[PDB]
This record gives sequence, C-alpha cells and structure tokens, in this order.
Amino acid sequence: VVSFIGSTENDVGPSQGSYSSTHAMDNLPFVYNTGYNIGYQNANVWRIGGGFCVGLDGKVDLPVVGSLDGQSIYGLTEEVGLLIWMGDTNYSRGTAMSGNSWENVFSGWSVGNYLSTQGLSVHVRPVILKRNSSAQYSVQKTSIGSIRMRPYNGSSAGSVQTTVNFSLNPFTLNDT
Ligand SMILES: CC(=O)N[C@@H]1[C@@H](O)[C@H](O[C@@H]2O[C@H](CO)[C@@H](O)[C@H](O)[C@H]2NC(C)=O)[C@@H](CO)O[C@H]1O
Repeated sequence: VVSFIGSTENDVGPSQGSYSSTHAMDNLPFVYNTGYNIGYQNANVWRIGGGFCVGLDGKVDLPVVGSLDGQSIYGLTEEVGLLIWMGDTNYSRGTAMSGNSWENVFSGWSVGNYLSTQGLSVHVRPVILKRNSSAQYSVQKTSIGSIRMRPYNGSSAGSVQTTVNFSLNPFTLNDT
C-alpha cells in the first residue's frame, strides 16, 4: 500500500544563493563544486507498506548542450549550464542525469510487512559555458524537471499521485 505525503512543487537550493570559487577558470566548461548545497531532499514523499515495491524515475526538461564525464550538461543560459543528479533520499545516492527522457534514478526497494516511506533528492552544480566581463552571473527561477515513484514487482500506484516537480531557486555566481 502507498499514499502521497509530500509536495508537488519543490524548490532546489536556497533562494538567492551565493556561489563563489577561487579556482582560475582558464579552461571551460568550468564546474562550480557546490557539493549538495543546491538541492532539495525529503525522506518522506510517499508512505508505503505491506510488501510494496517502489523505485524512482527522474526526468530533466532543460536542453542538453553537451556532456562531462558521461553526464549531460543542461543549459540555463548561453553562459551557464548545470550538471544534475536525481535519486533516492540520500544525496550520495544521486544518479547522474543525461537526456530528457524518463530515466531510472533509484533501482528501488520493497517495504516488508510494515509501514515506511519513500523519499527523494535532487542536486545540481552550475557550469560556466561561456565567458563574461562582469564575472558575475545571476540565474532566475527555472523549471528543472520531475521525479516519479515507480512501483514494481506487482505493486501499483492506483490513483495515488506519482509525480513531483522541481524548480531551481534563483542564485548568483561570483567568480573571485
Ligand atoms: C536498512 C534499512 O534501514 N532499511 C529500511 C530503510 O530503507 C527505511 O528508510 C527509508 O528508505 C527508503 C529507501 O532507501 C527512503 O526512500 C526513505 O526516505 C527512507 N525513510 C526514512 C524515514 O529514512 C527505514 C525507515 O522506514 O526502515 C528500514 O527498515
């Protein structure tokens, strides 16, 4: 059994976050290592129980403008892009996203003869694609994509909500 207990619209990263780096940035694309700072995490989005089996699919809607180490660089503006990870609750379990199709981002688990929950997480890292004289780049709130629970091994969502969405909070990049 399962029920939706989270939120449909979720903001990624703190509003007006400030991200800076002391790294030179001589060769692009340059990735800001913001760790999991620009992210959203919730260990409790659906409640499940009684042998329910569920995993997660993820989908990014931003245009793909290239890749880095087998993971797509999604474009936000001509100068800024993102690397994106979606997956189970723990940020560490994030699956590097590529493409714009629904992708398996959490292989899943089966809750035993008890009650528990299924959560999720998303984090992104900003990428400098093109130079700028101002050195500073501000990004506006922007839709990223979505995550959907994937019941398996017989389990079924029924009419319980399966998808939640994500928006990137605005932020600024400050190249020291
Ligand atoms: C080994 C272990 O702790 N197993 C169960 C946990 O998986 C379970 O936690 C839930 O795991 C899901 C899949 O990893 C997460 O999506 C979900 O957010 C997480 N929920 C919480 C509250 O941490 C816990 C809790 O029911 O029980 C264990 O038996």
